[PDB]
Amino acid sequence: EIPELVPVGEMPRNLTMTCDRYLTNKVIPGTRVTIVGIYSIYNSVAIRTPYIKILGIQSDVTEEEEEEFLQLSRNPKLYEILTNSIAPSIFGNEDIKKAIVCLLMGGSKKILPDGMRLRGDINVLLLGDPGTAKSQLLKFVEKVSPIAVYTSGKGSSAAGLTASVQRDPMTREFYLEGGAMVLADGGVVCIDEFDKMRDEDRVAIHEAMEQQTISIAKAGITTVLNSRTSVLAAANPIYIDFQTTILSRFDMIFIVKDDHNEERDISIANHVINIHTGQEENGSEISIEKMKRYITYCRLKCAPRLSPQAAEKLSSNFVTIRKQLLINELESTERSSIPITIRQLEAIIRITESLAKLELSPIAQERHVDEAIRLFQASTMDAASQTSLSEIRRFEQELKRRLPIGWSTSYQTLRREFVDTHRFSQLALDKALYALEKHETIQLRHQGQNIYRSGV
Amino acid sequence: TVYPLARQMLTDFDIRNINKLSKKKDIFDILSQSLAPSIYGHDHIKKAILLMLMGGVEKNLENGSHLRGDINILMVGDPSTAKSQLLRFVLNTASLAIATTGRGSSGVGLTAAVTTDRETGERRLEAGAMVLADRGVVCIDEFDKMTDVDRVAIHEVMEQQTVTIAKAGIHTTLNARCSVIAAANPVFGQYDVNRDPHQNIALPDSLLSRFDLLFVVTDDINEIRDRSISEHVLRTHRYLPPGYLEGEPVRSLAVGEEDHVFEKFNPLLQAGAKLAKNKGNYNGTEIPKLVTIPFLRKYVQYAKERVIPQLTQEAINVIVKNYTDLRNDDPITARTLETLIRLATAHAKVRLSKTVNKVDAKVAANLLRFALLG
Amino acid sequence: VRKDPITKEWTLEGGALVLADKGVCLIDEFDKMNDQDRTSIHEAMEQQSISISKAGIVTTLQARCSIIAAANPNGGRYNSTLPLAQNVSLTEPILSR
Amino acid sequence: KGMRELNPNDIDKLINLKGLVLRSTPVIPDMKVAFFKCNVCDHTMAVEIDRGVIQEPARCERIDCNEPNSMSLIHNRCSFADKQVIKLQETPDFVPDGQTPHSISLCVYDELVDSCRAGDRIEVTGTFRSIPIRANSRQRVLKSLYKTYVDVVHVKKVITDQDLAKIREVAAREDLYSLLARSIAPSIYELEDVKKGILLQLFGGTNKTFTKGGRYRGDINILLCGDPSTSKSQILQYVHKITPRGVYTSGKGSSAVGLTAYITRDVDTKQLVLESGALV
Amino acid sequence: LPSIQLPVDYNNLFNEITDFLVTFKQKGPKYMAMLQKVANRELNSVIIDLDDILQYQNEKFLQGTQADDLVSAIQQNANHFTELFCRAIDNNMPLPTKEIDYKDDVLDVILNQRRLRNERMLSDLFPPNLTRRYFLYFKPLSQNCARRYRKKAISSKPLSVRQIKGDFLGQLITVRGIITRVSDVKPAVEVIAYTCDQCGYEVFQEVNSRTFTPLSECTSEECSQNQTKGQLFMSTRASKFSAFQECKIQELSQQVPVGHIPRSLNIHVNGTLVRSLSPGDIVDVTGIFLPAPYTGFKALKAGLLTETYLEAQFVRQHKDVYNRLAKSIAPEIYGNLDVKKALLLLLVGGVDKRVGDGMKIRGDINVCLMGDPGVAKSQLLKAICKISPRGVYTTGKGSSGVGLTAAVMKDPVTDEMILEGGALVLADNGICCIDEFDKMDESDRTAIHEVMEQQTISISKAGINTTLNARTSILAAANPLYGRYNPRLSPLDNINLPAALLSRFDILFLMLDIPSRDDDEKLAEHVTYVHMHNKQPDLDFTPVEPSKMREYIAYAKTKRPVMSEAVNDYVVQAYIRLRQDSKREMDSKFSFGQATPRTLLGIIRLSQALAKLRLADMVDIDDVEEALRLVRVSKESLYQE
DNA sequence: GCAGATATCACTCAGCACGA
DNA sequence: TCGTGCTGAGTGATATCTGCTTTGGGTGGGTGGGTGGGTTGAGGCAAT
Ligand SMILES: Nc1ncnc2c1ncn2[C@@H]1O[C@H](COP(=O)(O)OP(=O)(O)OP(=O)(O)O)[C@@H](O)[C@H]1O
Ligand SMILES: Nc1ncnc2c1ncn2[C@@H]1O[C@H](COP(=O)(O)OP(=O)(O)OP(=O)(O)O)[C@@H](O)[C@H]1O
Ligand SMILES: Nc1ncnc2c1ncn2[C@@H]1O[C@H](COP(=O)(O)OP(=O)(O)OP(=O)(O)O)[C@@H](O)[C@H]1O
Ligand SMILES: Nc1ncnc2c1ncn2[C@@H]1O[C@H](COP(=O)(O)OP(=O)(O)O)[C@@H](O)[C@H]1O
Ligand SMILES: [Mg+2]
Ligand SMILES: [Mg+2]
Ligand SMILES: [Mg+2]
Ligand SMILES: [Mg+2]
Ligand SMILES: [Zn+2]
Ligand SMILES: [Zn+2]
Repeated sequence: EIPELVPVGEMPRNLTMTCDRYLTNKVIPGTRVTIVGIYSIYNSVAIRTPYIKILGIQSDVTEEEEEEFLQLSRNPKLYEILTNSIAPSIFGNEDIKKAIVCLLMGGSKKILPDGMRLRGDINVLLLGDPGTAKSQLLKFVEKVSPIAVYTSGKGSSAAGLTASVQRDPMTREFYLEGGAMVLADGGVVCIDEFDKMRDEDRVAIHEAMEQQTISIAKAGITTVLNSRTSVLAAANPIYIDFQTTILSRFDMIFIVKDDHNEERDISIANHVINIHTGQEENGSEISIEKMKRYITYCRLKCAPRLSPQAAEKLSSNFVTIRKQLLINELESTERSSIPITIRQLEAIIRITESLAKLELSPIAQERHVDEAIRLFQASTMDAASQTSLSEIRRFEQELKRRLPIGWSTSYQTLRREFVDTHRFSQLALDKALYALEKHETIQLRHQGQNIYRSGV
Repeated sequence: TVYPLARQMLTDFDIRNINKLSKKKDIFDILSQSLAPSIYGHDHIKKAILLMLMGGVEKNLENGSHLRGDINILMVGDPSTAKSQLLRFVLNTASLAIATTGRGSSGVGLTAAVTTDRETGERRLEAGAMVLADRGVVCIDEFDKMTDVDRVAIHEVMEQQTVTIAKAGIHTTLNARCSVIAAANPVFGQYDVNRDPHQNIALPDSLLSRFDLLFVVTDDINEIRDRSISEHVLRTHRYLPPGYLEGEPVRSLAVGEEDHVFEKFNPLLQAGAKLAKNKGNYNGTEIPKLVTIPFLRKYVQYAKERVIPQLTQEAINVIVKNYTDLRNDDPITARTLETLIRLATAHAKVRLSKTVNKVDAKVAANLLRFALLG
Repeated sequence: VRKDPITKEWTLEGGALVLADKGVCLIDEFDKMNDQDRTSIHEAMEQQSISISKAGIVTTLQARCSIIAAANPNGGRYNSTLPLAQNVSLTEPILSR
Repeated sequence: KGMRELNPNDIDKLINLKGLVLRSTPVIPDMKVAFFKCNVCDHTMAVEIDRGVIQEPARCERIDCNEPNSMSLIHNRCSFADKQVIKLQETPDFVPDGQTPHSISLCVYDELVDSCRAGDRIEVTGTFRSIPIRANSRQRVLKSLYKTYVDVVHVKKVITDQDLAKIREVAAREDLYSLLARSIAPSIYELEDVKKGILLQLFGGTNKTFTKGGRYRGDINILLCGDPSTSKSQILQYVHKITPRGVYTSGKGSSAVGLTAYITRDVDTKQLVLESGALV
Repeated sequence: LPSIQLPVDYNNLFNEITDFLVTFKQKGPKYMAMLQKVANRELNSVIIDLDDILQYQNEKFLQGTQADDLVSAIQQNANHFTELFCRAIDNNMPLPTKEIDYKDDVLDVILNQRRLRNERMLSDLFPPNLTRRYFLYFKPLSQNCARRYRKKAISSKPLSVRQIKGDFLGQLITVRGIITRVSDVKPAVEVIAYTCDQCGYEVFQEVNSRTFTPLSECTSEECSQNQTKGQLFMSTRASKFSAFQECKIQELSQQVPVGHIPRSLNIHVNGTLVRSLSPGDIVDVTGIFLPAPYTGFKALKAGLLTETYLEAQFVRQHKDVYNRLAKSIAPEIYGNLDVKKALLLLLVGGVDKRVGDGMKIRGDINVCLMGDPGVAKSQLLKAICKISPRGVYTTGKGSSGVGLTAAVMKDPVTDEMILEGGALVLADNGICCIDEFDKMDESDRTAIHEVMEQQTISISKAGINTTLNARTSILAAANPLYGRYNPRLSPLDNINLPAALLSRFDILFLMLDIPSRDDDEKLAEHVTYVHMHNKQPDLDFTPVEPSKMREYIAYAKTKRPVMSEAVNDYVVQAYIRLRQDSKREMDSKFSFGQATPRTLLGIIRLSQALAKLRLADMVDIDDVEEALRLVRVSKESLYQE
């Protein structure tokens, strides 16, 4: 039954239905339908099980719409209107808006005859402090996309995402049931609260996005499923479990920080008050229905590819980025963390194709190149950038010297000795402790509240 | 009927071809750089990987003692140094391989472990990755993500070369003779030169000691190298599925059943292989005599199944002298002696000779010296 | 989840939050709850809906209720000098909500 | 004979077994003499049972009344006997190569019922019987494989005035304290005070039943703490042998629950039961 | 039932079989003598060797009187020739020569009374299998015999459970595999005997299937002429039974194709072959591959699929002394002569365990090998631990999940707390073999004291309050986690083992690896000569053979020496000197080897070990002085350096 | 095809009255 | 005083008939097979 008609405090009721011949394979789960049929009863004290015999299906789901869409694509500010339609109710965060648009459109698929087919989908990471409308952005992304799944990381588990091997009760045979990603194949999965999700589920997601084919083929069966999907991740601030490796897997990293400008604060206050007290749609925005059909059309029809001049320009851009770090490393002994990685290079590509597909442009021109360069620079380089190892060396030496073999001291006591004394920051405490524990020289006890040495 | 959708039977002239290549007194470089020709640099790693692939003679003493004769290699380095690419290439060129990553190896476990049904409780010994690579190779990935259970299992597996299960009323012994190649990123995300490799990795000396050779590789930034890598990676993206309007929505006949040996130069694929013969000189235009992978597999097959080199006095004087020089002069352990003999026999197998000669011992000693001191 | 004695098909019960839709959900000794239970209420606090996946009965339930919680500060007393962050063990998100 | 040496040749012959009791079923009533009452004339007769079969009558035995098939069994007036089924596990020594020890079922009737408890070593003499197993409940069909069991006829669980006259003689000995302290632990040398303290624990204090309050128990607790190599564990084992009941619990090999009691469930009865810990 | 004309004649084959049992001669005829032995109740199993049949056939053909190929007939259909051979034996059975008892013969009184009654009734029987008291088995055709006479052997050719297909049903074949399950001997009824309460006549019913229907009404001619409705009642005292066992055989690891799982084949054993198969054993079993037709309603609903099994017929089983037996602990290892002597003493397990009025003294010589990585410890450990008939090599963590001593785990299926023993118990009556002794957890760190002191593990956890019996001597080793040892620092400053644990060890060795040109030169040369020729470089002594050394160790462990007052005086004086010496060494904090009565008992144990190696019974001053040197050289060289 | 519970029909026996 | 032919009555054997599953659960198994079906949740205890 429809969610609206469910009385408060009650539960949705289900009804079995049957269709034959040319009425089969006409609907899929999650589609609103209108049914005309016979309400009959079949024997399974003197009760009978009701069911419906379908006679007609009319689900809410030509050339005229093609002409309308083509005329829309001819608008000279299509990119701006599309970026405006993304979360009309949330102020600021324009870069995140553009990144979400790119994610919605996605990147063109790549396949090679040898067997190494490159990824085309796009994933984004939103990592900012509370009260930033990340969840609202994720909700809007879920609603707008034709196929989308909104999942809370902590609410679900490894079974919820990727896939889990279960057993069929009726037949008692081990089978495979897909997770959120499987149900999101060909669409977008909006994962919220990336932090609270368990580490095992995080590595499962790592594999799923790495190969887009959840490989659970064992335990009585050897079946595999495809998980071609785009992941939008919103994570609470780190203040390592959130190691920079998983961040490197993400194409784009965003650190949202509202600046304390009186003008900005008054502007946001006015926007929210206008929301509470409250629609151009005349050349500056488009409703969810039109945008959804637009996304379907552009994803199914156009798969543009970059241009030779654009390719050379992007190669020169990466060269200039490496030279930019070369300029940055004015330090003589200190070493720069990373200018860029090759995975980040691949990330820079496949967003230009997203812009090309947005405008139905068969070949991406230099405009897309510069737009992508600016978008990446405004998100990842600064966030990555947003001595210490030598300090960790001294901290480790002091910890080893302080504790003999077999002697245990409280972790809080060590924090008081060093962190409170300010000789070493807290971020240098957990890192050194993890490095020491991973080598078995130290042991964590009482949920890490007591430190016990376990050898040289 | 059912229509389906290892080893290549050597012919009479294939043996002649392999002998012809063996006689050429440069074949070691050719074989080493034929594998993974795309990768720039890391030539010593390719040499060591081929040596591992061909292994060394295994000795079975009358006392039942079993002297290990299979080399092991561990890679540790900063991100983006083609570690996964090297693993893929050894997987493709190796007769047997299982890329069971060390991080929660869902599917096939790293080591054997009995299992029971939820309701019926049907006990059964499920073989892991190590057991499923007898007389072969296992290419572990992300060795730094292993859990204590896997570490304890692997220590015993490598030390003893066999697994004895004594759980759930099941008592059995399963051979695990194989070779292990693994990659492990540092603990802080970047390799620190000031620290020892045993510090940049966080495994106990017990695990690291089993690996015969340890290689430390760092990502260095050179302008010309950056341009080369960038262009090589870019080429593929513009490369297309030829068949339909270039860059658009992308989509056996029977069951019963000399460019063949050498490889024509390809700038797209080989690339750095030319730099290899140029000895790090980009300007050098020395087209190398690379060999196709299909024939290289035949070469390794023939060498591994027909040659049993025996140590010789001439190589043995230099083995003893080099080991003594290493130990007493610029912690080196007596087990490094085993490495010298193992690699000497492995290299002698490349030269298609039944006796280990001074050249094999000297080259193995040089490779070990590089693997120890930069 | 229960099993229907008539149809023998698994049904799904209502929870504490569900039973109090369009009402109030009072929680006492809030700080004493475990982390998992305290996460179970994060969804109802802001999302106003609870998602369930058991026995192949995947569905979403409506939970639009106000929550009044009572707790005592960590350590047994409120040190007026220190801020509210250290006084109570609840995480910053829930405190903001 | 051993539990692993009983062959078909030894069926229906008197054998001797020894093993460890594993589990015994509750008392089972076994019919001996049946009781029949005529529904018409209310005439009562008792008939015997042979080989587990009731020699039922076709018609009333009276002459005046001969109505056929009018006899009914009065369940609560038939004579009954006692039956119990025990499971015996062979001694661990007999196990050849460390496998799961075999088990043999036993049947005991009348006096021998409730004679052996669970977890006891017994020697049983009985007849090694064999009996068919029905393939299904609703047919006379039988399986070809016969069930083997033992019909027990004897069970052996493995003060006189003269002794009292003898015991009273020792008490008169002036050096009784030294004699007992020296005999409790013959091997231990020059620990007379420790031995004396240990001995007084075996005897124990005096028991007092006390209303208007609580019972007072005369139980003595002794701690033996000292240098390692001294005979501490040896005395522990020596006393452990003498006492009729006791558990040799160690350090780090016992748990808080393990010492007192463990809450569990009985699979056979499907009820919540509790086990006895080391202290209990 | 349409009929076919098969090219096999059973009358001729039966005649040939009858001639075979009375003419063959590998002393009179072999099988005639075998039957004569059976008639005297001395043998209860006649084994027909198909090699003999082949020899007889070839002998007949050579003479020109060619006959049918009996060997091929037997293998193609074996279930039928058992009956033929049994019938031939019954027909040609000889009269007994040795006076038989005939006293307690139930099926002799029954038959005599049955003959008397039948004769009296007729004047005015029993099935043949009932009287049989022998079992007939077939021995496969050995490959040597087949190649000798130019024939191919199908029965003896070993197969695997994978290759046993439906085409082989009803033939005599051999299967190679490992037994993985055995069942208790149970009596399978062959001929049931009933008694009529009216006639006094006995009725015998043959059962040749997995199920049977008991008889109810008497079928005797007495119950027929009188038409009495007598009731038949089963009598197990007169029936016939045969021992029955059901086992499982599984494929070896060398027969499973890649990507496939091992298969199992059921085996049925009847007659005297019972108890010849035990779990965990590699065998070559020859039997008849037969199906097991279903009965009753199950037949209709089961379908045409047939459950098969193997009827076992034959089973084949796949099977200065001190210095010399010391340098042979691991000939490959070069140095560490005194250490090898200590390991030999451990192997002998020298003790004469003494139990008086209850006191028990441990009889196990525990030893530890500390040092730095590189010295040959693990190789020594595995060699010494393979030498013994029983051994268990494990890390300090333990045998998989369960750690060393023992642990109680919740049952995955029954949800019942079950105690599973660890590494120590698996080494009962043997030497446990521990490497990485440092990595023990707290539980084992504390519970290893129990085993070392008293040979038993005691657990009083939730549901289990029993004690595990573990009479195992312990050999342990450990190494620094990161680098080399630092002799200047205390031994406890480099490893996690507590001070108390190291005290209990009888002999403690600190092995050091000090770089040096001369030493490393010889070490490399020795390892090199071994790698070249697989034997020792030095020819001054010949390494003792492995099996002979194991025999010597067993013989030595059999002996039990004793002490005397003369040597007792020496031992007590030495113990006095050792105690006095420690009065001054107590200043060092690492002096956990401080002399205690345990040291006296260890000296006695080592002396008895040396006496055992000499195979003598009386321990002499020489053994005690040698043992005192091994306790001295093990602390002095490993405490002062 | 097989065992068990159930109801159908046919055959033979002890009483009865008359006639010998 | 008595002998025998006719009758009603009641078992014995035999004719048709239904049924041949049945059942939730791991001391019923997986060579009996999934078209015969089995879809928890709190509380206690060892490991640490
Ligand atoms: N520019 C903005 N316009 C409107 N709402 C905004 C804006 N920035 C933040 N918000 C706030 O975002 C809220 C919804 O998003 P929410 O704060 O839950 O995201 P979040 O920061 O991811 O949450 P949390 O970090 O607590 O899990 C709204 O109540 C809202 O007013
Ligand atoms: N020598 C090289 N020549 C060419 N390309 C190289 C070379 N070294 C690294 N690369 C590039 O590095 C890219 C990243 O490779 P890969 O993802 O396997 O890195 P990795 O270091 O093994 O990763 P991780 O840090 O995630 O463990 C590859 O696309 C390859 O093109
Ligand atoms: N005296 C020796 N003779 C022969 N080989 C030796 C000798 N000393 C050392 N070696 C060699 O030293 C190598 C050391 O490896 P090994 O397996 O013995 O490790 P280990 O350091 O003893 O072990 P662990 O520290 O894990 O207990 C072995 O190959 C052994 O052959
Ligand atoms: N006074 C003594 N009498 C008899 N035996 C002794 C004496 N002192 C020491 N011992 C011997 O020394 C050993 C001490 O071991 P043990 O009793 O286990 O010490 P603990 O239990 O205190 O660790 C015993 O085996 C015992 O034979
Ligand atoms: Mg949120
Ligand atoms: Mg990588
Ligand atoms: Mg003690
Ligand atoms: Mg070791
Ligand atoms: Zn009556
Ligand atoms: Zn009869």
